[PDB]
Amino acid sequence: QGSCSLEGVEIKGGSFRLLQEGQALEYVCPSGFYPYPVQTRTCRSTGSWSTLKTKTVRKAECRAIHCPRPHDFENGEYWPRSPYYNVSDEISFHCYDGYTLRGSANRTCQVNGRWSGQTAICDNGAGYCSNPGIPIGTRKVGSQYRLEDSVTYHCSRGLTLRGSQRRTCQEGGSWSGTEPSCQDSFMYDTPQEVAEAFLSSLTETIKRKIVLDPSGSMNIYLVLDGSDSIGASNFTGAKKCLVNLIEKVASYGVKPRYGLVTYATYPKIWVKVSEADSSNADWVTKQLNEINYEGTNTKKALQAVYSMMSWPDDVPPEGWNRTRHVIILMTDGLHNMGGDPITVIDEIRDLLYIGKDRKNPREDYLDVYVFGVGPLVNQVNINALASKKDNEQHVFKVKDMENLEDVFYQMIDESQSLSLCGMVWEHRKGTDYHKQPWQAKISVIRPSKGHESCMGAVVSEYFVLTAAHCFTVDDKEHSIKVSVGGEKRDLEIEVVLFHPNYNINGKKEAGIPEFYDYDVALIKLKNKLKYGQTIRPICLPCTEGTTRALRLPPTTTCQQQKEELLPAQDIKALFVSEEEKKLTRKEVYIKNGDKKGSCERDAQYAPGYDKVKDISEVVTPRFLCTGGVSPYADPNTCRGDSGGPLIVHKRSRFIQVGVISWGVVDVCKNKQVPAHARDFHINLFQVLPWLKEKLQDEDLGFL
DNA sequence: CGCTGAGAATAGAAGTAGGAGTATGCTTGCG
Repeated sequence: QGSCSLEGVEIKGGSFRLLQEGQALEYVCPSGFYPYPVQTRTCRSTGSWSTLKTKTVRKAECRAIHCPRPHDFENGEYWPRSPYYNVSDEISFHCYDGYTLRGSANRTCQVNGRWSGQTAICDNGAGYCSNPGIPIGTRKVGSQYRLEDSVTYHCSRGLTLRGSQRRTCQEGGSWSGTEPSCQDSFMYDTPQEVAEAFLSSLTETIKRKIVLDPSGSMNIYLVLDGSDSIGASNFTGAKKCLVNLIEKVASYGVKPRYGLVTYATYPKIWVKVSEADSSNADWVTKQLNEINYEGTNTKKALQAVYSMMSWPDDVPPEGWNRTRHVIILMTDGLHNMGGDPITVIDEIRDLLYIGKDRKNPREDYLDVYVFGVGPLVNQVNINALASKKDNEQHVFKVKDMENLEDVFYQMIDESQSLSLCGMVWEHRKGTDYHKQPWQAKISVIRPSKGHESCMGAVVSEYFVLTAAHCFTVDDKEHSIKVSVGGEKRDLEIEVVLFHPNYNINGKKEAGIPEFYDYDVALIKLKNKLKYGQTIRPICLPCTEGTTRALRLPPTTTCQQQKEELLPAQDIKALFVSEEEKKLTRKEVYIKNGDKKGSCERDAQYAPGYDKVKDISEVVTPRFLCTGGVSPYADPNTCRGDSGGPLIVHKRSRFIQVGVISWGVVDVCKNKQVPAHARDFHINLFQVLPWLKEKLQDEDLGFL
């Protein structure tokens, strides 16, 4: 229908994107922030846009995210106690007299409005089943843990319950359903979390494995809502996703029967499990890469899956009770019109003889996974379809189709090697240096300026990349100490190579104190580095490793790597910061499009630069600029964050594109901060001949 | 202290129901 005028829709410190032909819009705020008061708006029939209520508000804003308070914690206490918690605010748990603690007892408010770790529980053994516990933000009704006794979970107002709201103590000692969590609107899952939580609970860990039966079979059904952003560009993204899924599942030594269904308003059936080539994984891949477009109706798709399941024999066929069925549904809408599709799932469970017995519940033989995309997905409908298994997650909500691609890219990258550059598998029990293995702390002691706390990046087994200003020639080799993997041992240096075109003494008798052009250095370690779960390399530009990370053909020029890593835009980069021995990822944006000159124009204020006529004499083509308050409130760098990598996070891999060099104003531990507070980084594409010459013998396969 | 038969309300029909609703969830005016 008609559209609305976009005058005044912008949000303080955020951006927006129009969905469904402009009749809707989502607000996107920087990390750690959320749009206040609401995330989405609709186009009225009166020209204007939806109003903002909390109580009508003038204009939207981005405000900091708070982590919920534990509504209660049975058989123990937690502290510090507060009504709400800011980001990066840990809380500890203690259990009462004679109780036993399980779960993470030192949780922490992550940058995503969620608590780090998992649910703390105090239990003794005075019940048949275990203490199901109270996930933070929920409310459990019922405290008796005898057989068949129930417990129910409730979410606060304005929040949506993902998981089970009723768990019954089954015969056994394990609870039914799955642990619930409360979901706010803007809450998205990261591709890392989705990949891990899908792989686990698709598999069991011996590496992993898929547990079929003796003379067992698996039937997998890929259902795609191609009536919106999923079926765009002829399902181009969803094709990659499913190709990598088929590959990764074939890697586990199983030959499953595949089925493939798209649906806009009608279900279109491409691959049926009865076709003899339905277990030929590459036949399925060839037929999948062959799908085409062309109101969303899901019940018909689930009934097509049911027709695949059903049999026309007299009565049953052979091995019906040995086959395990998996239904992977990817949607971005799912306003369940055309009927109520839950009945279809219950008919399916009927047909599989699931939940019709006490010693044979057969819940292992049906898995339903749902991947929701975008803000317009119904958090309740997707959760009602998905399954609920103890210690397993089956519902996911991601923000783009790009993130859904990165999910399966990350899943494929899982078991390549420890030498895969820029690879981080986000685990269940991970510390700081688990998530930034390339980091290297340089310490240089000399009380003329001061304990220079410089970071670094492990680009290979013998080399570490940093910034040249960290060192001088007065600094002698018994004063530079490099540490990796966040250990206590310092490493041994052969030589520290500075760029041949580096000179901080400028341009000194021209009236400029420091000239940071070509401010890169390479530390050659004497010994070798032992790649592990805490020491791993980072990807560099214009190497075939980055070409394989960016999922590109081997005939890719360094210029194409540039135009994908550094286009003329507001590229979303990141870096890592020292914060009380905490390693946190600060996320910034590189002003390389139309804001580039506005960024370089804010160099004037930096020390000794307030009278330089030409600002391009201190800010040279070997610099990228981040910081400021446009288009988002960027975080600035610290004095000790100097030399660290400026990372671009793409296709679930981390590519280094810059070296942190200098900043306009040092405001590090802060938060009224100026808008001319920018940071400059050395572009690693501009110092490429030096890097290639110096790392020629490190197996980086430079382009 | 009684009718409300028409509108509001983050959209917004049109019934009339102390309805409903993707983050929530109602009242006009008449002694």
